[PDB]
Amino acid sequence: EAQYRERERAETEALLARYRERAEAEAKAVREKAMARLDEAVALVLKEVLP
Amino acid sequence: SKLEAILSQEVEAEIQALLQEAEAKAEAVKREAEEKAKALLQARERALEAQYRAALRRAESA
Repeated sequence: EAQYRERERAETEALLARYRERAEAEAKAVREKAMARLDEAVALVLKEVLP
Repeated sequence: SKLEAILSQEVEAEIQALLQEAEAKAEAVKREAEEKAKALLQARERALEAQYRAALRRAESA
């Protein structure tokens, strides 16, 4: 029981850390993808709002 | 005497039957205690392994 308890702690921490790192990488990646692609859509919304 | 040795042999046969029954019952007791140590070592190991697996599933879902 002590063996599987410590194995649970070690594996859960080692997997959750990679999940946090993949989350930070995915957020930074989608922001840098969206930022350079911008200013095409502002003309679309500004054309469709105005009469 | 003859019936003297017959009665002594009957006492030896009673002691022999007593010790054989003691061996048989002690073997049965240690056997069933071995199966209960066994199958309990089965049950708690499978339960703790399944707990570890369910913890991993919940962690990857989270």
